[PDB]
Amino acid sequence: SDLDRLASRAAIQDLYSDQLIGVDKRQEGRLASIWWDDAEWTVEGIGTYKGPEGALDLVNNVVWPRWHDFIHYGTNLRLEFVSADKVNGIGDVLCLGNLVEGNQSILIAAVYTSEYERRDGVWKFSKLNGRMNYFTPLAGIHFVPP
Amino acid sequence: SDLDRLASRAAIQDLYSDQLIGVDKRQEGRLASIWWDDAEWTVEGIGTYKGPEGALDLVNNVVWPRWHDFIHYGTNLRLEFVSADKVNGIGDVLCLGNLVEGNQSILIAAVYTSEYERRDGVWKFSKLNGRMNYFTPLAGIHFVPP
Amino acid sequence: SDLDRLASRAAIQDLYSDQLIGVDKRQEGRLASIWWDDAEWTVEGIGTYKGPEGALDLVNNVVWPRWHDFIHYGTNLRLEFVSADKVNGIGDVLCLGNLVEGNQSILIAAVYTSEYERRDGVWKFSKLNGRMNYFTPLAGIHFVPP
Repeated sequence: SDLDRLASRAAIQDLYSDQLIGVDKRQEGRLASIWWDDAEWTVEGIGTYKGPEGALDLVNNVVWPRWHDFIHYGTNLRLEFVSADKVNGIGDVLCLGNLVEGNQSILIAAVYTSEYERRDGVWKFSKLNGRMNYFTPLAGIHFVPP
Repeated sequence: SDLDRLASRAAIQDLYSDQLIGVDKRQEGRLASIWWDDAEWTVEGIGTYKGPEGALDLVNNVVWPRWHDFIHYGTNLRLEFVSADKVNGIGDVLCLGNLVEGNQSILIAAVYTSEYERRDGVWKFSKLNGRMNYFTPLAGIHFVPP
Repeated sequence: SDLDRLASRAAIQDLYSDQLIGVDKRQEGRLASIWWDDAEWTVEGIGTYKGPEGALDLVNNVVWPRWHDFIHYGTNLRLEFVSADKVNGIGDVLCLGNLVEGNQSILIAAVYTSEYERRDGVWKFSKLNGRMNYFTPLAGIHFVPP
């Protein structure tokens, strides 16, 4: 039904934004809430982490210690139904951040490839794959507060 | 109902984009249309402005004279229903602009924290709070037309 | 009906993201799928191209040869119904890219002005107009992969 399809798309759009906001604002509750326990988050070059606790392990131990702070701007999220209970997503993400190593500011252009599964009526992430197309140090530029 | 919830989210997503477009394109009609008369727009460091006329006072007298032009890219707008007639929003905004003072180009990363109220069936802004996390002059870079 | 309006908005939001993704990922199938045969895509300074084959002519012969690669981030897409079967869109697009000429990296801020028509129940593009407000070479910065 059109209504179910639209409600599903809204739920999935919220899951995806919750991933970005949870990682950026370092909100462990929001970030943990969006994953099935067997969901897999793979970062090219780092490895595969599983479920809510795997997601928190990745950001607390690998990602967050590498950065003073960053912001991820998600755009162009496009969803396709593989089946009534499985959705593919693709999204384009622009990340700006302050790297600890070398005190460098960095611009990252990434593509996020995602999968969502509905189980007993509820949608959550089943897969996330992040690939960086640009990883660009910004000579002479440092992102600073007012 | 799911239908009402989805219609409300669409109306609120339009209000929020109308704020950004109205300020960027300097469209006073669009910008005035989105506020209850008792809505409060607070900018950290500038103060609180009230309603459609307060919004126009802020941009005509404080913001627009400071800039030759700018563009605000809104992403990650995430809505939560506090009640059936009150919604909280959070959004991440990337702003690029040409400041009059010093002829500087600036990159701003901001978080917009918003509230919307439904009154007699209609949604409008009741609150907007803007906070800048990055305010970054861009040495050697000036945003210019083709 | 609210349901039809929401379903139409979702279809049109997908058309618009498909334009950006198709041009960026150089996916000819996705890019061709979104146009009526009499749709017109005008780029200020280049000309007017018609339909799916015109769209592919423009990107294969004029745009793609000029760039090693680029990415378009679409935000603030705002839709208005001119009639039940005709929709106006406006959108703000941030483009980052690597130009062949001079090996320059470029930041583009553009406004996309679009029209969509429903024919026998189906939505597709009838018009796209792209205008660049910023076309900014980035001295000392080159977008590179990890």
